[PDB]
Amino acid sequence: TAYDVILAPVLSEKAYAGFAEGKYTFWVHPKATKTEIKNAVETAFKVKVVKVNTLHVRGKKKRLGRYLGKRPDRKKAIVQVAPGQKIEALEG
Amino acid sequence: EARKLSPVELEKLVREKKRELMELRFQASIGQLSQNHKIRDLKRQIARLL
Amino acid sequence: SGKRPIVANSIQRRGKAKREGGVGKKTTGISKRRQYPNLQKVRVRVAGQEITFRVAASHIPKVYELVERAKGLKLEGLSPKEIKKELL
Amino acid sequence: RVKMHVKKGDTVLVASGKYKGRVGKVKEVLPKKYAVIVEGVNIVKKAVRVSPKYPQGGFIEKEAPLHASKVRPICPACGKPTRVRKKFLENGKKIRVCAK
RNA sequence: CCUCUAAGCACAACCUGCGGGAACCCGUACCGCAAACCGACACAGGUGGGCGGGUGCAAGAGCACUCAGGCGCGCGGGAGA
RNA sequence: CGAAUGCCGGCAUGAGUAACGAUAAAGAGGGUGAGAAUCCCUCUCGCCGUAAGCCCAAGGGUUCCUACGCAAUGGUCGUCAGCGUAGGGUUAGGCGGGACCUAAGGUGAAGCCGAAAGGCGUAGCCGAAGGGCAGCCGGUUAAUAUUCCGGCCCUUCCCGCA
RNA sequence: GAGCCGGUAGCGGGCGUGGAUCCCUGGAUGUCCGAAUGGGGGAACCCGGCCGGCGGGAACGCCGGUCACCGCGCGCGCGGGGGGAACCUGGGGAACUGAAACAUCUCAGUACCCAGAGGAGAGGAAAGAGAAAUCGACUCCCUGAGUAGCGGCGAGCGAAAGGGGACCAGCCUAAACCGUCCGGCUUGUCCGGGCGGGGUCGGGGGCCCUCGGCCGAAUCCCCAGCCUAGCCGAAGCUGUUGGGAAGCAGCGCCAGAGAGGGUGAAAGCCCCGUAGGCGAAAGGUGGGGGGAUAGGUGAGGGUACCCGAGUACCCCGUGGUUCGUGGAGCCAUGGGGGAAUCUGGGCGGACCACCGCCUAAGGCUAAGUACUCCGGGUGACCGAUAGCGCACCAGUA
Ligand SMILES: [Mg+2]
Ligand SMILES: [Mg+2]
Ligand SMILES: [Mg+2]
Ligand SMILES: [Mg+2]
Ligand SMILES: [Mg+2]
Ligand SMILES: [Mg+2]
Ligand SMILES: [Mg+2]
Ligand SMILES: [Mg+2]
Ligand SMILES: [Mg+2]
Ligand SMILES: [Mg+2]
Ligand SMILES: [Mg+2]
Ligand SMILES: [Mg+2]
Ligand SMILES: [Mg+2]
Ligand SMILES: [Mg+2]
Ligand SMILES: [Mg+2]
Ligand SMILES: [Mg+2]
Ligand SMILES: [Mg+2]
Ligand SMILES: [Mg+2]
Ligand SMILES: [Mg+2]
Ligand SMILES: [Mg+2]
Ligand SMILES: [Mg+2]
Ligand SMILES: [Mg+2]
Ligand SMILES: [Mg+2]
Ligand SMILES: [Mg+2]
Ligand SMILES: [Mg+2]
Ligand SMILES: [Mg+2]
Ligand SMILES: [Mg+2]
Ligand SMILES: [Mg+2]
Ligand SMILES: [Mg+2]
Ligand SMILES: [Mg+2]
Ligand SMILES: [Mg+2]
Ligand SMILES: [Mg+2]
Ligand SMILES: [Mg+2]
Ligand SMILES: [Mg+2]
Ligand SMILES: [Mg+2]
Ligand SMILES: [Mg+2]
Ligand SMILES: [Mg+2]
Ligand SMILES: [Mg+2]
Ligand SMILES: [Mg+2]
Ligand SMILES: [Mg+2]
Ligand SMILES: [Mg+2]
Ligand SMILES: [Mg+2]
Ligand SMILES: [Mg+2]
Ligand SMILES: [Mg+2]
Ligand SMILES: [Mg+2]
Ligand SMILES: [Mg+2]
Ligand SMILES: [Mg+2]
Ligand SMILES: [Mg+2]
Ligand SMILES: [Mg+2]
Ligand SMILES: [Mg+2]
Ligand SMILES: [Mg+2]
Ligand SMILES: [Mg+2]
Ligand SMILES: [Mg+2]
Ligand SMILES: [Mg+2]
Ligand SMILES: [Mg+2]
Ligand SMILES: [Mg+2]
Ligand SMILES: [Mg+2]
Ligand SMILES: [Mg+2]
Ligand SMILES: [Mg+2]
Ligand SMILES: [Mg+2]
Ligand SMILES: [Mg+2]
Ligand SMILES: [Mg+2]
Ligand SMILES: [Mg+2]
Ligand SMILES: [Mg+2]
Ligand SMILES: [Mg+2]
Ligand SMILES: [Mg+2]
Ligand SMILES: [Mg+2]
Ligand SMILES: [Mg+2]
Ligand SMILES: [Mg+2]
Ligand SMILES: [Mg+2]
Ligand SMILES: [Mg+2]
Ligand SMILES: [Mg+2]
Ligand SMILES: [Mg+2]
Ligand SMILES: [Mg+2]
Ligand SMILES: [Mg+2]
Ligand SMILES: [Mg+2]
Ligand SMILES: [Mg+2]
Ligand SMILES: [Mg+2]
Ligand SMILES: [Mg+2]
Ligand SMILES: [Mg+2]
Ligand SMILES: [Mg+2]
Ligand SMILES: [Mg+2]
Ligand SMILES: [Mg+2]
Ligand SMILES: [Mg+2]
Ligand SMILES: [Mg+2]
Ligand SMILES: [Mg+2]
Ligand SMILES: [Mg+2]
Ligand SMILES: [Mg+2]
Ligand SMILES: [Mg+2]
Ligand SMILES: [Mg+2]
Ligand SMILES: [Mg+2]
Ligand SMILES: [Mg+2]
Ligand SMILES: [Mg+2]
Ligand SMILES: [Mg+2]
Ligand SMILES: [Mg+2]
Ligand SMILES: [Mg+2]
Ligand SMILES: [Mg+2]
Ligand SMILES: [Mg+2]
Ligand SMILES: [Mg+2]
Ligand SMILES: [Mg+2]
Ligand SMILES: [Mg+2]
Ligand SMILES: [Mg+2]
Ligand SMILES: [Mg+2]
Ligand SMILES: [Mg+2]
Repeated sequence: TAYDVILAPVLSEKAYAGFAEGKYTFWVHPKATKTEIKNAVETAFKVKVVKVNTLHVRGKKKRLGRYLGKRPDRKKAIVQVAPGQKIEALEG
Repeated sequence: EARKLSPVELEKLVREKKRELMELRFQASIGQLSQNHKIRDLKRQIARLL
Repeated sequence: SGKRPIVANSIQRRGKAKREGGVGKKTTGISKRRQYPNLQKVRVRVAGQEITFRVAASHIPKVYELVERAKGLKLEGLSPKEIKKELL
Repeated sequence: RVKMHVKKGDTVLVASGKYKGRVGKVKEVLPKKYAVIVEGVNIVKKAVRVSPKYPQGGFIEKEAPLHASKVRPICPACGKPTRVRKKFLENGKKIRVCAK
């Protein structure tokens, strides 16, 4: 239960700007969802993560009913200055 | 730990698949990502003896 | 009220009357309201060590029968449970 | 459950309609709509696509379901409903009698 | 927070600096005297706190104008009963 | 079924009639577009300016922003919108709450009393825009920013040394 | 047993006659809330302690256990807590109504609230019923009967016996006495306390010497059978108008199957089916069938030992029953007085005396009966304003 935390990254024009300072915001498992997922991202991408932030996003939708997917937590690593690696630079 | 360190490996594999899915590069979805029926619960089943 | 060795209180009617009464002349009734006859209750105090009951006071000799005993056990501090469950 | 029926992907006569009596091939069972497709109803689909690819040449457009209570199966016979012969370990579909 | 001793510990425990480390959960958008709140309405109503400029009139959160900022009030055009 | 100021649905009439929701006020030139008084820009005009401007709580919840739209909702039209579709967007050791405290009031071991539901009630606990606690200034995208980043500072804890 | 990856239609992506999809049965995982139960909480969230695990780490983290409260026995352990459409018992319990007003009354011990409990509940083995040298647990249905009655003798309410049925069954406990044992004391050849052994109208029992003696559970393992998936299941081809045939016609056939549905319409013979008959590894289920266990076998005659205590009985107050104070018994019991244990005690409708009946103050006890969220079939039941409020994404907007 360490790779069932970091669910997915987000391709987005804001989290392509995370590669200039602080590595990319992932959608994380929104419960069991601590900001100490530093030992869920550095145990997954073999880095040394300094700082993590946290969120809660993604509301409603029409077509007969509500809650577009989920309301998944998503944030990032402000991983040490150039252990920023692990082929992510694809698409952005 | 007779069955562990294998689902750590396969959950590592599914967080290669869910990486590959978000960028537009996952072209065998159900042929791969529904491994977790027979695979992955392949070795998440033992009787907890003792 | 309570019970401690007996059954709880009952519910009565009242049944007023305003009459002469059969063995004299014509009778009647008036108004059937609910008197609520709470049973006779007396806090009795016995010296098992300091024990207190709400006993029915037609059952004060019964609780002294319950006290005229030696049920083989010392003090946990409160103990009317062993006095009331070793009742007959 | 109820959704199982006459036969499976083999050759089969249809005794339905315009195609009252036509021996079609392997039939490609539907069957939640209780049909097959087999070889009979060949009605033209006046559709482009959902994905706009290789545009309209001619229409040799494909078949139709053909409700499966009229596809009479075949063997060295004609029609003759299927039956079950078990032989102590199996469950085979033997027709009104020829064989097979 | 400051302090005093009980229990206890006086090989601990606090205190002061210097080195490293760790700092979790939720909220955070937007409207917020309103077209997004409450009044079935993009309703002339209601709504708590803070800043609320300048000059003038005795003063002022007044009033008159006007910065910054924000609107012309989501039907108009005529005519001149 | 013809009646019940019947019931439900429909469609009339009233009627292209009253209104269109402030007597703050508009006018023009370019665009864009199939289409424009209404959308965008420009230049005047006006109106608030102890607000009709900013900021925060309450509340509402994605209305925010961008792109594709305009059937529907906008009392007109609408390319516009807060409306539809999809995609982004809400980053905190320091701001506000909780790993702190209590007030009224709840809850409530003990204890009391009630036919049962339960009603009280000490300690305790809960209880908040009250106390306590460590942050200021600037920039950045389309959106966030006391959160991101830049500078300077500060707080708790834990370990080590003195 | 050949198609699937739910209501897929679309990415095309795979997967299956070495057995998938499905359906059933048994596990596993069951986040969080909820009786919620570690504490808090404004439910679906926060905040912990202890143990065990990952600079992943001593601090914050996360994982996996365990941490509520109450009841029962010896810190230790087994239950309870809440839910359920109705059904039922107990505790409470109206009022509109009806009386053509209304108060007694009726509505009604209805609705409703609370507690409890389970597939049923209740009640239940006689201190019964009441006219018979009688019936013999309790419940339900029909009769009795709108009778007897009650009743401002108004309105109305309204049994019970008997008799038909269903069903069937009786049992445990101090109907005393002997030993046991923490201690009680005035060490008593003994007070009550727990068990144990006795004990249930060769009228009962205990105790005292003749005459010696196994029926059968409600309890337990079994086994059919029942479900919870299913399966095999008879026999029709041609021509015809037609979009289409099963319609029409000819020549047939099955029938323990001519119930129904769908099939391009009107199909016994195309399909699904039906009649009939198979099927359970796994779980529930169940003496319906046989098996054992637990228990049961002062017949006699005596020395007046024991037959359930603040109880019976009496009065005051009431409820229940047909019973509203009446001539008021009985059954319950809130107050007060307050006994005896078979020459006892209650009842037979004030009461009294004869004659009877029956054993209270301890408990359990299947079965038949009510019910219908549930599953199935059945309809001189509805066919979208009907039928449930919902045939549809409805207790939704
Ligand atoms: Mg945050
Ligand atoms: Mg929206
Ligand atoms: Mg009278
Ligand atoms: Mg009355
Ligand atoms: Mg006293
Ligand atoms: Mg097989
Ligand atoms: Mg740190
Ligand atoms: Mg803001
Ligand atoms: Mg304000
Ligand atoms: Mg506005
Ligand atoms: Mg509103
Ligand atoms: Mg209004
Ligand atoms: Mg408006
Ligand atoms: Mg307004
Ligand atoms: Mg005000
Ligand atoms: Mg002045
Ligand atoms: Mg003014
Ligand atoms: Mg207007
Ligand atoms: Mg004028
Ligand atoms: Mg009409
Ligand atoms: Mg009329
Ligand atoms: Mg008429
Ligand atoms: Mg109408
Ligand atoms: Mg009209
Ligand atoms: Mg007019
Ligand atoms: Mg006019
Ligand atoms: Mg007008
Ligand atoms: Mg003016
Ligand atoms: Mg002005
Ligand atoms: Mg916008
Ligand atoms: Mg239109
Ligand atoms: Mg419009
Ligand atoms: Mg355009
Ligand atoms: Mg929008
Ligand atoms: Mg800080
Ligand atoms: Mg703070
Ligand atoms: Mg915490
Ligand atoms: Mg607190
Ligand atoms: Mg207080
Ligand atoms: Mg209270
Ligand atoms: Mg507490
Ligand atoms: Mg505070
Ligand atoms: Mg404060
Ligand atoms: Mg903003
Ligand atoms: Mg902000
Ligand atoms: Mg400073
Ligand atoms: Mg699917
Ligand atoms: Mg299988
Ligand atoms: Mg399978
Ligand atoms: Mg399945
Ligand atoms: Mg697990
Ligand atoms: Mg809890
Ligand atoms: Mg609590
Ligand atoms: Mg919470
Ligand atoms: Mg290690
Ligand atoms: Mg370690
Ligand atoms: Mg825990
Ligand atoms: Mg047991
Ligand atoms: Mg309960
Ligand atoms: Mg009345
Ligand atoms: Mg009346
Ligand atoms: Mg009246
Ligand atoms: Mg009555
Ligand atoms: Mg029963
Ligand atoms: Mg009973
Ligand atoms: Mg008897
Ligand atoms: Mg009767
Ligand atoms: Mg009878
Ligand atoms: Mg009888
Ligand atoms: Mg019998
Ligand atoms: Mg003794
Ligand atoms: Mg005995
Ligand atoms: Mg003898
Ligand atoms: Mg057997
Ligand atoms: Mg058998
Ligand atoms: Mg079956
Ligand atoms: Mg068959
Ligand atoms: Mg057949
Ligand atoms: Mg024809
Ligand atoms: Mg038919
Ligand atoms: Mg037709
Ligand atoms: Mg037919
Ligand atoms: Mg059969
Ligand atoms: Mg079995
Ligand atoms: Mg078996
Ligand atoms: Mg059973
Ligand atoms: Mg007796
Ligand atoms: Mg007495
Ligand atoms: Mg008597
Ligand atoms: Mg009389
Ligand atoms: Mg006698
Ligand atoms: Mg008697
Ligand atoms: Mg009698
Ligand atoms: Mg008597
Ligand atoms: Mg008599
Ligand atoms: Mg029973
Ligand atoms: Mg019955
Ligand atoms: Mg059905
Ligand atoms: Mg009909
Ligand atoms: Mg019909
Ligand atoms: Mg309808
Ligand atoms: Mg309807
Ligand atoms: Mg219709
Ligand atoms: Mg619905």
